[PDB]
Amino acid sequence: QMAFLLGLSMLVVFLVLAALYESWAIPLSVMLVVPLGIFGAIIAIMSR
Amino acid sequence: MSQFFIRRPVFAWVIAIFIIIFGLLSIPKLPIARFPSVAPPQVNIS
Repeated sequence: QMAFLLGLSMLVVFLVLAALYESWAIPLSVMLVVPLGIFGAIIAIMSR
Repeated sequence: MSQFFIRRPVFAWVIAIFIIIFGLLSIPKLPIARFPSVAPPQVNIS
């Protein structure tokens, strides 16, 4: 259930974003930053 | 209220999709039956 928690959480953030900035491109640009945070997280975990 | 959404359609569609996705997630875990707990519950002492 780690996929649905990331699938649902990401979607909730996207929808809230679209509501907040009345657009479909701005929330995409905000969502496009999530893989970078996960990237570092995975990097740190693998290194440690 | 309505005049607020006439100029912000994305917010309207977002609330619509919120309701739509919550209902679609909710339907499966909803029990089904022919009737609800309508008849009074009985405790039988044999």
